[PDB]
Amino acid sequence: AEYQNIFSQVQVRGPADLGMTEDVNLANRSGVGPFSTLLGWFGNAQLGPIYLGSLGVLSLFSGLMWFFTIGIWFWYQAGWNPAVFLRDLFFFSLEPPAPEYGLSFAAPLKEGGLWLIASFFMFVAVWSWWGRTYLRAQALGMGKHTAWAFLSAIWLWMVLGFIRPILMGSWSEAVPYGIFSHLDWTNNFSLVHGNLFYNPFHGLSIAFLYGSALLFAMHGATILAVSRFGGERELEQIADRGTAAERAALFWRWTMGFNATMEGIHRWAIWMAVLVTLTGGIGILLSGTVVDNWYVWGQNHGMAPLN
Amino acid sequence: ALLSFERKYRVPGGTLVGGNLFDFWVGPFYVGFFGVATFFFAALGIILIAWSAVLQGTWNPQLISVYPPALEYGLGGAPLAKGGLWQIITICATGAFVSWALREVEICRKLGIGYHIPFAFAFAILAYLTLVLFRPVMMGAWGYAFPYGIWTHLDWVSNTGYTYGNFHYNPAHMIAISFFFTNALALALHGALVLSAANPEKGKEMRTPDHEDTFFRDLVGYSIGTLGIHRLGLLLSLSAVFFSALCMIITGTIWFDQWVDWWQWWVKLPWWANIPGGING
Amino acid sequence: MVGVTAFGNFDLASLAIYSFWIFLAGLIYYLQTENMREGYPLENEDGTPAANQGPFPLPKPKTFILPHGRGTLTVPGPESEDRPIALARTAVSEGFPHAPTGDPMKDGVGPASWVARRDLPELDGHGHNKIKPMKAAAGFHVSAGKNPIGLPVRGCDLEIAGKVVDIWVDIPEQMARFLEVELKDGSTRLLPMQMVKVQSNRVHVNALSSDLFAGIPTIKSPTEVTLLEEDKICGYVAGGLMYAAPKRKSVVAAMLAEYA
Ligand code: BCL
Ligand code: BCL
Ligand code: BCL
Ligand SMILES: CC[C@H]1c2cc3[nH]c4c(c3C)C(=O)[C@H](C(=O)OC)c4c3nc(cc4[nH]c(cc(n2)[C@@H]1C)c(C(C)=O)c4C)[C@@H](C)[C@@H]3CCC(=O)OC/C=C(\C)CCC[C@H](C)CCC[C@H](C)CCCC(C)C
Ligand SMILES: CC[C@H]1c2cc3[nH]c4c(c3C)C(=O)[C@H](C(=O)OC)c4c3nc(cc4[nH]c(cc(n2)[C@@H]1C)c(C(C)=O)c4C)[C@@H](C)[C@@H]3CCC(=O)OC/C=C(\C)CCC[C@H](C)CCC[C@H](C)CCCC(C)C
Ligand SMILES: COC(C)(C)C/C=C/C(C)=C/C=C/C(C)=C/C=C/C(C)=C/C=C\C=C(C)\C=C\C=C(/C)CC/C=C(\C)CCC=C(C)C
Ligand SMILES: CCCCCCCCCCCC[N+](C)(C)[O-]
Ligand SMILES: CCCCCCCCCCCC[N+](C)(C)[O-]
Ligand SMILES: CCCCCCCCCCCC[N+](C)(C)[O-]
Ligand SMILES: CCCCCCCCCCCC[N+](C)(C)[O-]
Ligand SMILES: CCCCCCCCCCCC[N+](C)(C)[O-]
Ligand SMILES: CCCCCCCCCCCC[N+](C)(C)[O-]
Ligand SMILES: [Fe+3]
Repeated sequence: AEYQNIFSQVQVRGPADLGMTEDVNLANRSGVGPFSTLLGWFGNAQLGPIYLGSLGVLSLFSGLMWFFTIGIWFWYQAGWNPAVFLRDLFFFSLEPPAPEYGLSFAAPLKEGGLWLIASFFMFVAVWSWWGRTYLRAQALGMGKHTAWAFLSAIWLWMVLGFIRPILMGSWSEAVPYGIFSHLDWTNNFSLVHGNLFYNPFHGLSIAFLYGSALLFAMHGATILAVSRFGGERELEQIADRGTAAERAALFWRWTMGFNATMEGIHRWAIWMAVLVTLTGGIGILLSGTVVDNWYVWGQNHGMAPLN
Repeated sequence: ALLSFERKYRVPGGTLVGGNLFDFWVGPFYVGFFGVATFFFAALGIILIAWSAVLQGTWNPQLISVYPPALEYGLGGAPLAKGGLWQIITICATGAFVSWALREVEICRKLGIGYHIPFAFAFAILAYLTLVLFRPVMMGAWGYAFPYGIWTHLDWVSNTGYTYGNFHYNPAHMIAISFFFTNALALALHGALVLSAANPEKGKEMRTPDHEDTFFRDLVGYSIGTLGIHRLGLLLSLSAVFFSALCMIITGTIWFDQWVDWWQWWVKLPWWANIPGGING
Repeated sequence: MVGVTAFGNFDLASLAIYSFWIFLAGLIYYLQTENMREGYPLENEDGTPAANQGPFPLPKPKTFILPHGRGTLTVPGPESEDRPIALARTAVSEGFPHAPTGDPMKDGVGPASWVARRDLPELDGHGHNKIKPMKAAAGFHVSAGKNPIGLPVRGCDLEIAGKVVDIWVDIPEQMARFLEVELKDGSTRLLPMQMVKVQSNRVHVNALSSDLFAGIPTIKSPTEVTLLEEDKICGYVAGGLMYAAPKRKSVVAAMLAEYA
């Protein structure tokens, strides 16, 4: 059997890597974490350092508060009983205000108010985390592609929890915090809008979700296949094309008639992934606000403009 | 026409069948024995689909739909207009996909690269076969397979899913989904990271993999590294599909009731089954 | 009893999807032309511009600023191999293979190919050589797995070709990249890590028979390797899979099969 480069055969370690400085405030970086030999079979062995800073602390605090607001409500539903907590863990749910409260913050803590609080903390955690993806790239002199890609995930999240509820006129439209209950919410959303698979933006979102597994399987396999020529050193292959980048391009040219470059494959990548949630957010934003029933819509805009 | 760097790679050799008989290209496409086999299978398949369209009485691509034999046929043959075309088309599809993977293998051997790509593709083919072959065989009828139609195959997923209640409750489905979502996340981050390094702020020099590691350590306290990320993308996408095939092969065979009820096993553990309070007491 | 949508706002959604397909056609055009920054214009087999370039035009050039005074890269730009290609036509028309005119391993063609990359080492973010023999990498040591240093190295003919004398490591990524193997004459070669199997008693190299080790391209300085030298080394080693097949399939067939 030939070696396949799925796991490393030999690990090496050197002095802890404190990373590039550039314009980073080094006062806000932790020390390095431990080294994990386990992780080192597959990826890097080193943990940390991590960048703390004020936004970081804010984001973590806010995120933990979201998590604890849900978890505290769960304990309450468990009657403070640890065994009931674990038994029914997936069944508890922190639900939004009932329709009657509309968009007001007037609902009682136990009947929506607590959901609003948890949501508020989630809003701050996510947006401040977004700031952090921008700021960490900026400090290093890098492009802002991560922040732009993250914004696409944020779009579906905002649509689900904030924009669609506001446009529908009530917090009751939003998603509950629970394992099984968010799943029931999803099933129900589709039933009530006449079957989401008639929503063209849902079918697109799924083409991109599958395409995104198709594409990462293609790319990850290609890079490993040419790692014997240093193919995973992608930045240098971009600056100075090597036999790795040529054999990768020609595998695909010979297979399917066209190919990418070492840089441009990463653009197919970024867009295949971001379009999942871009088209997704649109498809659900339209659901209920402008289209009540996708089956009915499809009977009028799919068979009727075939004219 | 050739890429500018292409000629030096177009040497003889690497074929698995036929020696040099099919060792050539058509424009950019390599042929090989398996290029001929793919062409044959794909052509026959498409012709039979066109014939099924005629028997169905439509040429609209949004209406054409080829169905497997009704359940009464079990695992036997069926008349062509009644499931037989589906069966032949399925054999053609399978021949075409497997030929495609083996043509990829010939291309790997000519290029002196690893076999990771057709290995990965073979996962997709195994998911396809789970649905049209492995699962119907285990359940005792071709009629449990999906039909070949753009919208009809979606009716099949809806109908199949709803047979077991909210299919969300299938635990192998939950895992498959987590791998799909996690794969898309990682593909976004990978694309974004390489691009953000290769295309830095205006007038700055290209960043290095040192900066890519630094960015991820700053951000979340860990960077998997440039080899690791491609290992990961491959693992996440193959795992997603492995758990997809698993989630279906167990459905209608070892588990055939409402998936939500499967979870009672956890709720009903002796040491807490009877404690009151919570959702299930 | 309030709702102002029925008369023509399911139009919106129709508008949205129509817009999306237009956007997507534009995106695919952008992506495909981005991916024509290397290898284009297409060429005939004799290196002249092909008549049919396809429906996509070359993108406007972009320039990468390289670190450490390495200059810039502008693409698309003039393409040339910048090396002799020792292959000849085997047919009178386009689309057939090109036969090596010499020894394809020595000539660097087919799966033994290399690219005329810059004859300088890749550098890390601090401007130091990315890859170094571990003996010269301060603080670096094997941290897990069998340490290959000192093991005999076996080729696909099952003969010993030399002994591992060091590991070349990627300093910023903390990974093993090559093994340095000392040959019978006392000189060394580099072997890509992806092309060796570290075993308890040996390192096995399926790609090369033992007699082909001396032909591995040598590096000009013993403590660094340039991007050009890595391409030549990796291309040659991978080329053995096709071109040493006579010396592999002869052995791993006389090794098994004995019963009848
Ligand atoms: C995977 C689990 C289910 C599945 C459930 C879903 C659901 C749910 C949806 C789809 C949708 C898609 N599915 Mg399906 N479908 C399955 C089986 C398949 C198979 C197969 C096994 O052979 C095929 C070819 C398709 C293909 C199709 C496309 C029509 C559409 C977009 C897919 C995509 O971009 O993927 C990603 C891959 C790429 C981006 C590469 C591009 C390949 C595509 C475009 C191939 C089209 C081929 C098609 C027209 C077949 C004609 C073949 C010719 C006769 C030769 N499905 C099984 C039964 N599929 C979506 C849709 O919009 O349907 C109306 C959708 O919402
Ligand atoms: C019965 C169920 C219904 C159905 C109803 C729904 C509904 C409802 C929705 C989808 C949506 C989607 N459906 Mg559907 N779906 C159906 C059947 C299918 C089938 C199938 C049958 O094979 C498939 C493949 C899909 C696939 C898809 C995806 C393409 C899409 C979600 C994209 C995504 O990445 O979301 C995952 C990504 C996110 C949710 C973004 C996350 C954002 C960030 C900000 C998260 C923050 C996390 C942080 C605060 C906490 C983390 C803690 C950490 C540990 C630190 N559906 C049927 C018809 N589907 C979604 C969509 O877009 O629809 C158009 C959606 O709203
Ligand atoms: C109401 C419907 C039910 C549903 C019931 C089902 C059912 C039923 C199924 C799934 C399956 C899937 N569901 Mg579900 N599920 C639902 C809700 C969802 C939601 C959601 C957010 O709500 C999500 C994310 C998912 C996601 C999942 C995935 C795990 C899985 C589909 C991917 C896959 O199998 O790929 C695997 C990939 C393939 C099969 C593609 C193989 C194609 C290859 C070999 C070649 C084709 C190429 C050729 C024809 C190209 C033409 C040439 C051109 C030039 C391009 N489901 C709801 C609750 N789900 C399916 C599954 O697991 O299947 C195994 C499945 O059968
Ligand atoms: C655009 C397509 C896909 C996508 C993209 C995407 N997501 C993104 C990014 C992008 C590019 C970001 O850069 C950002 C990121 O930083 O990723 C690493 C992110 C992200 N996507 C995430 C989740 C996520 N994304 C989703 C998926 C998707 N994201 C889409 C498929 C999903 C799904 C599918 O439901 C999930 C759940 C996060 C991992 C991260 C956003 C992080 C965030 O906003 O954090 C706010 C909250 C906190 C800071 C803390 C939360 C509370 C925790 C329970 C506590 C953990 C802290 C603890 C103290 C540490 C424990 C360790 C100790 C032992 C030391
Ligand atoms: C395993 C991880 C993911 C994956 C990986 C993967 N797919 C792969 C590969 C890999 C690595 C390739 O090497 C190979 C490729 O060349 O990619 C460009 C491929 C490929 N994946 C493809 C499609 C595809 N992959 C899918 C998904 C996935 N592929 C997984 C999620 C899907 C989904 C999710 O629905 C589709 C649609 C092709 C683009 C390509 C294989 C092309 C091929 O086999 O061509 C030979 C055959 C033909 C040209 C046509 C055959 C025609 C048939 C005889 C008749 C059609 C019958 C069909 C069943 C009807 C379907 C009707 C539908 C409406 C249901
Ligand atoms: C061991 O016990 C302890 C207590 C210590 C810890 C355990 C706690 C546990 C068990 C926590 C459980 C967490 C779970 C199960 C959470 C599950 C979350 C899920 C599945 C969420 C799914 C969807 C979320 C969405 C779409 C939410 C979107 C939210 C927004 C978009 C924010 C919108 C903001 C609003 C409405 C507030 C308005 C405020 C203003 C004015 C900005
Ligand atoms: C995928 C997210 C993983 C979380 C990795 C958290 C690592 C943080 C290490 C910082 C701790 C260093 N230390 C011990 C000096 O404080
Ligand atoms: C990075 C861009 C790649 C583009 C891939 C496009 C796949 C299109 C799939 C067709 C979906 C049809 N439908 C029914 C949803 O409207
Ligand atoms: C949604 C995608 C549907 C598949 C479209 C087929 C594209 C294949 C690429 C064509 C082959 C390239 N070339 C040079 C021969 O034209
Ligand atoms: C067996 C499935 C039916 C195959 C039909 C051929 C696929 C063509 C793709 C549909 C094109 C629809 N469009 C854009 C013309 O409206
Ligand atoms: C950070 C990538 C690690 C993979 C984790 C992805 C989430 C899937 C969680 C389900 C795990 C189920 N499994 C494979 C342990 O059985
Ligand atoms: C979603 C898949 C869409 C990809 C197909 C579009 C590009 C294929 C055409 C490339 C043409 C190759 N050529 C002639 C320029 O060398
Ligand atoms: Fe990559």
